[PDB]
Amino acid sequence: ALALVLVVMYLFLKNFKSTIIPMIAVPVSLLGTFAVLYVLGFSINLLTLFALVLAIGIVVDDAIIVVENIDRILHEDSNISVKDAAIKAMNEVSSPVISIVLVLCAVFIPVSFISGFVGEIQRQFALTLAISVAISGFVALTLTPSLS
Amino acid sequence: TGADAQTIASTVATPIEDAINGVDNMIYMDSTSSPGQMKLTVYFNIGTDPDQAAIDVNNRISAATAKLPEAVKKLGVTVRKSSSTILEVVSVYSEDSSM
Amino acid sequence: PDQAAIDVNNRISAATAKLPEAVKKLGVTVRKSSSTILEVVSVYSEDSSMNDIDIYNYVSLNILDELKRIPGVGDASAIGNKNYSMRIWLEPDLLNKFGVTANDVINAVNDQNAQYATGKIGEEPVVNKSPQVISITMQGRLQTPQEFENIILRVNEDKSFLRIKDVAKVEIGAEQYNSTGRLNTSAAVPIIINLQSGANAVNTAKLINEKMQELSKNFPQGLKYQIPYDTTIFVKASIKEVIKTFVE
Amino acid sequence: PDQAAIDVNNRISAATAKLPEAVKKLGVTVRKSSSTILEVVSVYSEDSSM
Amino acid sequence: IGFIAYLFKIVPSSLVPSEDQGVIMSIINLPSGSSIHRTIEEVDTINKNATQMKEISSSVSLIGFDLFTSSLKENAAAVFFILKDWSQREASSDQIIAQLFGQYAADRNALSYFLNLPPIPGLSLTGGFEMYAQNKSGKDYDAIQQDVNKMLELARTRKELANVRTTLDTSFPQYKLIIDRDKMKYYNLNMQDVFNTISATIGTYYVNDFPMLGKNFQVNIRALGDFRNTQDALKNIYIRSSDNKMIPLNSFLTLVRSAGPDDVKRFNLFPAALIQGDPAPGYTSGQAIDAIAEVAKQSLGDEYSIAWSGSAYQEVSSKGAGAYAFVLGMIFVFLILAAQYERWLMPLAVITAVPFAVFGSILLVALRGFDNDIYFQTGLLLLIGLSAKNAILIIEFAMEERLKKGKSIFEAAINAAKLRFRPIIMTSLAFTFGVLPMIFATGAGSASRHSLGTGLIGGMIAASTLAIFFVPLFFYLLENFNEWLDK
Amino acid sequence: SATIGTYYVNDFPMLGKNFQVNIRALGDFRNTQDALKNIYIRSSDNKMI
Ligand SMILES: CC1(C)S[C@H]([C@H](NC(=O)[C@H](N)c2ccccc2)C(=O)O)N[C@H]1C(=O)O
Repeated sequence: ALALVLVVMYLFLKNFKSTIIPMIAVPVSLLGTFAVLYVLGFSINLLTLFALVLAIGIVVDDAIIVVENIDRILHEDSNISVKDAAIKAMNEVSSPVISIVLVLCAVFIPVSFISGFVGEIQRQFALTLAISVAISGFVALTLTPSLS
Repeated sequence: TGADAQTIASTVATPIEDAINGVDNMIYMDSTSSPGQMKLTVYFNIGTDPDQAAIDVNNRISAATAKLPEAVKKLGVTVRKSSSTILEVVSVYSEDSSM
Repeated sequence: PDQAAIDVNNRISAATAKLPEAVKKLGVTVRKSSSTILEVVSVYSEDSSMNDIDIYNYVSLNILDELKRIPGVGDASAIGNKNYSMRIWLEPDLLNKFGVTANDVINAVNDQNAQYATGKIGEEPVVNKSPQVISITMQGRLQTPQEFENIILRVNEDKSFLRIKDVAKVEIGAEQYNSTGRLNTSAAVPIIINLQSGANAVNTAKLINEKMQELSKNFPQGLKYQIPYDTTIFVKASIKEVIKTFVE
Repeated sequence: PDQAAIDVNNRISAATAKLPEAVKKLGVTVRKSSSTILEVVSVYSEDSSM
Repeated sequence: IGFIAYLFKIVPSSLVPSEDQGVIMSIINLPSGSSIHRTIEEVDTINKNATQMKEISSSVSLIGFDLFTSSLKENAAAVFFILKDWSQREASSDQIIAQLFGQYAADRNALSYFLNLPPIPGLSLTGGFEMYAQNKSGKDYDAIQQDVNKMLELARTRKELANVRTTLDTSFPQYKLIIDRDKMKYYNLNMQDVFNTISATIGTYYVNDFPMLGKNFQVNIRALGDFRNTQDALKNIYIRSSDNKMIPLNSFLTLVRSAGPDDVKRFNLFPAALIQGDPAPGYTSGQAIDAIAEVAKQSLGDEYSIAWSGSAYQEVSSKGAGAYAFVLGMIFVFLILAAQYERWLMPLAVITAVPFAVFGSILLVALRGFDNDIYFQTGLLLLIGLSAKNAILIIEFAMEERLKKGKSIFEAAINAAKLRFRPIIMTSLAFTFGVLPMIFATGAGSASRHSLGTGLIGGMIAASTLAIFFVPLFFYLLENFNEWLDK
Repeated sequence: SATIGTYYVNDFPMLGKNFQVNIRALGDFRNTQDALKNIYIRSSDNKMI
C-alpha cells in the first residue's frame, strides 16, 4: 500500500519529492497507533492485525488529502510560495479534520458497547480503528503539512 | 475412584456445587460427573479478574472439603483457571517399540 | 471489601484444622456480609395448602439459591431452618427393652445409609479381552422412612432382625424446630438478606425484587411474596422528595 | 504484595495432587511476609521473681 | 436503499467463515461400553487408510478420551489428522474431509465424524442455544431423558428450531449391585467392609503413597484382570465375618445387567440435561431461543425449569446496550457536523453518503456468495468512515464556494465536487489495489482474508464510483431548502 | 448427644439434594431434669448402665 500510494503520489502530483512526505508520515501514524495500543490493554492478535490492515486506509487517506490540497493551491497560484500554500490549505481543512476525527470515533465507540462475544470481537477492531483515526489526524494536522 | 457418576454427582458434586454457589460475579455453574471423576466449571461474568475468581472458589471449597467422602479428600480438590488456551501441542513419541 | 475476605479466609484455614470435628463437617463460612438486614421477603401460603415445613423447603431449594447469586447479596437466609431431615425419634423405653444404646443406632445408620465405591467390569489390564466395559452401580442410601426403619441393629439369633422400626419412630421432619416466622398474623417463611460489603443497597434491592418477580411466575399455587421490610424504600422515597423540591 | 499472594495461593491450589497426603491433611499456608525487623522489644522482670 | 435491504435479507447471516487450520479433527465413537481394545483397533484401521492419502502427513491420536464430552470413555477416541502445508497441498481441508467421509460412509464398527478445527476457539460458529432442563422433582436420570426426548419431538416439529439434540445418554451398560441387607447383617458383615473388598478386587484402591525418584507415587490394589472381566467375578471374592468365617460376596450380593447414564450432569445446583439446537437458516438466533423455551415449558413438566449457557445466556440477559449506544453515536455525529457547518440541516447530506458504501459492500458479497460475517461488519466500519470523510470534505468545500466566493448553489456543487475529485480517486486507488491481494489470498486465514476483502473492495469502488456524483445533489437540495426558508 | 440432642449421622437423598439424618429421642423423654435416668449405655462387659 505504501508503494502504491507513492505511485499515486507520483503520477497525480507529478513530483518525485512529494513522495517522501507519505513515506515519513505513514509509519509515524502507525507507530503512534502501536504505542497507544500498548498503553491500552490491547495486544497484537489476529483480529487486531486484521484491523491494522483497515487502519492503513485511514492513515493513507489523511496524508493524501493534505498533500494533494496543498499541491492544488500551489498550482492554483504561481505567486504563492509552498509555505504560504501549506498554511492556506491547512486553514481550509483543519476544521474538517478535527471534525472527522470526532465523527469517526463516534462511529466506532458504540461498536465497543455491543454486548456479547461478537461485540468483544468487534471492539478489538473498532477501538484500534478509533486510535488510528486520532493518531493519524494529529499527524495530518501537524507533521504532514510541515513535511510538505 | 471407583464410584459411578450417580454416586459422584450426589456425594461429591452436590456438596461442592452448593458451597461455591453465591460466589461473587458468578453467572452460572455446570458440573459433569463421570465414573471416577467430577468436573465442575464455574462461569463468571465477563470482566471478572480470574485470579480473584479462583481464590474465592478455593475458599468456599476448602470449607466443604470435610463433607466430601474420605477417598475424595485424600486426593483433594483441584481449582484452576480454565481461561487459558492451547498455544501448541508437543508429542513425544517412541518411533521404536522400546518405550 | 474483597481483600479482607481473602485475608480472613487465609488466616482461618490453619485454624480450621484445629477446630472440633463436628464443626468442620458442618463447615465454617466466611462471607462478606454486614449482618444488617437489607430486606425481609415473606413467602406464605394463602391457600394454606402447603404446610410450613414444605414452604421453607421450596424457598430454600428454589428461591434462596437464586437470591444468593444476585450481585450485592452477601447472604440470604430463611429464619425457620426447617429444611427436610429424616428424623429418627428414639424411644428410650424400647431401646432399654431391646438392649440397644443410642450409639448402636448411630453406627448402624452410618454403615447402612451410605454410598460407597464399586469398580468397573472388563477394565484393563486383562489378558483375555472382553467385548464391553460395564460399570457396577450401587445404591446404599435409603430414600424413604420405611427403608430407614428397616436398618438392622442386631440379629436376635432366631434370625429375627432387630430394626430401627422396633426401637424408634422414623419420619421426615425438619432439622431445627427452634424458630418460626410470621407475616402479619399468619405464618410465612422470612428470607433475610444482608448486603455484601461495598455494594449499593438500592441496586441490590431492585435486583432482588426483579428476580422475585421472575421466580413468582413459577410459584406453586397459593404462594405470595411480599417483602414487607425494605430499607431502601425510605432512601428512594427521599430521593423523590428532593426531586419534587427541585421542580418546586 | 496482596496480588502476589493471590497468585501463589492459586497456583498451589491447582497443584493439589503433586503434594503428598500428609501435607494436605495439615494444610499449606500462604501468607504475605516481611523480613524487616522494625524493633525488638525485651520484657524482663526487674525483680526476677518471675 | 431498498435494494440494500433486499440484499441484506437474501445474504445469509453467518458469524465467522469456516477456515482451514490444517488439522482435520476426527471423532470416533464405538457403540456404548466398547472396550479400549476394540476402540484402539478401530483407530488403527482408520489411521493406515489415512496414511494412504498424500495430504495427511502425520496423525495424532487420543484413545479413550471423548473430545466432545471431555471425559475418559473407553468407547470414544479422537484422531487428529495433521495435513500438509497449505502451499504444498492442492486439496483443501474440505476436500480431504470428503474423502475421509467417503471411505467411512459404509456402515462399520464405529461412527466417525470429521471436522475442521474451530476457526475461533471458545466460540460456536453456529447461533445455537444451549439449554439446561433442570429437574426440580428428583426424578431419576433415565426418567429425565424420557421426558426430554418428548421435548425433542415437539421441538423438531417447530420450524425455528433445527438440529435439536441432547447430550444425555442413558445407553451405557451398567451392573446394578443388589444388596441383601438381611443376609449381610446375618452374616455379621458391615457394609463399609464389603465395599472395601469390592473396591480392592473389582476396582482400584489407593492405600498409601510410596517414594520413587524423589516424588511420592500411589500404591494401588486391584485384582488380576482375568478375574474382573466376568459377571461372576463376585463369587471369587470373600469377606471375613466377625465370627471369623469366610463368606463369599455372591451370597448376599447380586450383579444385574442394566443401562444407565455414564455422564451425569447437574447445572445450577439442579439435575439437568443439555439441549443443543441450531437456528433455522431463515430464522434468527434469538427467535430460536424463544421457540425452544416455549417448547420446553409445554412439553416438559412444571417440575422442570429452563436455564441458559454461553451465547444463549447473554442473549437472554441483554440490556439492549448496543442499541442505546448506536443511537447516541448517531446523535453525536449529527451534532458534531452541525457545529462544523453551522447548519442543522447540512449534516443530513453527509449521512446520506453512507448508504452508497454499504450498498457496494453488500452487493459484492452477494455476488461472491460470501455471508454477513463479523469481518464484513468490521469492513463496514472502515467503509462508512471513509465515505463520511470524503463527504465531509465535499460538503465543506461546497460551503466555502457558496459563502466565501459567492458562487451559485449549482456552481458551488460542481466546483466542490471537482476540487475533491482527485483526492478521492487517489486514496481509493491506492487502498483498493492495496487490499486486492486479500481477495486472492490463499493459505492460513484465507477465508477471513477473503471475507474482509470482498466487502472492502466493493464498498470502496461504490464510494468512489457512485457517492461522489450523489453528494453534491444532496447538498444542492439542502442549500436550496435553506434559501427557501430564508425567503 | 443422640437422645437429648440431635446427632447428624449422614445424608439422605431427596429432591436431587442431600438432606441430613438426625437421631434424637422422643420429646417427653428429654423434657425433665431426670431425663438422664432413662438413657442407658452398654459397657465393655456388655451390661447396660
Ligand atoms: C475440545 C476442544 C476444545 S480441543 C479441539 C482443538 N484442539 C486443538 O486444536 C489442539 N491444538 C490439537 C489437539 C490434537 C491434535 C492437534 C491439535 C481446539 O482446542 O480448538 N477442539 C475442541 C473440541 O474438539 O471440541
